[PDB]
Amino acid sequence: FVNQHLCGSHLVEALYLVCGERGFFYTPKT
Amino acid sequence: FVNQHLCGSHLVEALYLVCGERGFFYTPKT
Amino acid sequence: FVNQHLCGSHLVEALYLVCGERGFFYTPKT
Amino acid sequence: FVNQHLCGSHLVEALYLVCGERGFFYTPKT
Amino acid sequence: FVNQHLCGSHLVEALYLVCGERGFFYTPKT
Amino acid sequence: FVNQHLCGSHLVEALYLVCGERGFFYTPKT
Amino acid sequence: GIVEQCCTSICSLYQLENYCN
Amino acid sequence: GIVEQCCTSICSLYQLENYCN
Amino acid sequence: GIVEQCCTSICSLYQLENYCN
Amino acid sequence: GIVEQCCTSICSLYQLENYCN
Amino acid sequence: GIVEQCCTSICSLYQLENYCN
Amino acid sequence: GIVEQCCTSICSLYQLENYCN
Ligand SMILES: [Cl-]
Ligand SMILES: [Cl-]
Ligand SMILES: [Zn+2]
Ligand SMILES: [Zn+2]
Repeated sequence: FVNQHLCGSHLVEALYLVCGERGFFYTPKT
Repeated sequence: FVNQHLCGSHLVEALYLVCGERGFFYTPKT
Repeated sequence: FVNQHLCGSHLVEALYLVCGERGFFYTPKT
Repeated sequence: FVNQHLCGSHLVEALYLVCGERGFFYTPKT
Repeated sequence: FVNQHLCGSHLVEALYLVCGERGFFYTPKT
Repeated sequence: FVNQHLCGSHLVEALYLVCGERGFFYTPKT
Repeated sequence: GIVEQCCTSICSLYQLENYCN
Repeated sequence: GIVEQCCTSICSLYQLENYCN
Repeated sequence: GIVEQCCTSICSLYQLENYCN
Repeated sequence: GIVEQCCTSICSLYQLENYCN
Repeated sequence: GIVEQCCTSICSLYQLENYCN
Repeated sequence: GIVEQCCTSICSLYQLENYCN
């Protein structure tokens, strides 16, 4: 595939795409 | 605020808005 | 909740979330 | 342009594109 | 209508809106 | 990666993520 | 109204443009 | 759970806020 | 207006309700 | 085609990758 | 191309139709 | 974290899977 800059809501839309039913955590403080 | 009807990626967008820098966890059934 | 920068289409998606059936106005000239 | 089938937040995205700096009003029934 | 800056995923959402069933190509290298 | 259920503009968002700078073509039936 | 029309049936960009300020 | 509730029925922002870290 | 309050600056979800009908 | 498959059934990222330039 | 016309610069909805099939 | 890897820097879809549950 590719590497791009994924920021903000775009980052969590990509995590949704990639993870799906597994679920995911978005933790920007780290 | 009003009640929401959110499916798919729209839930993840809403969580992103609600949580901000706190981030969140997305955990579907199964 | 939190405070973030909401711009462009992201701003009107947040107004949609927050206002829902009430409806809203987006008027950037002011 | 082609005709559109738009629900939820997708309508608000389309209005945003169509109206630009003019902005718009979003007014659902009820 | 208007002219705005349309970039990234926002650009392809606008092409989707505008083209619809015709389909479209997104070719950033040119 | 997980399998996807994507309609409308959500397909175009997924293609955008998958293809990056390569871009893509969107070609619906009919 | 437009909100319902675009979702239960179809609508055009020209009809949407009516809701601009 | 929340994911299913917001989609099959409705949910509030206050319920969503429970899933923040 | 909304742009200055929410994009240029920073706003809460409650301030966003100022632009509801 | 892919547009219809991903919406009426399911599709993979690997199938989508076929539509890149 | 599209990026230069629409992102770097500024384009109308009609110019965007230049990239339809 | 994710922001530094994917927004500030640049990440692949595989690196994004590092944040799946
Ligand atoms: Cl952006
Ligand atoms: Cl949808
Ligand atoms: Zn949708
Ligand atoms: Zn954006």
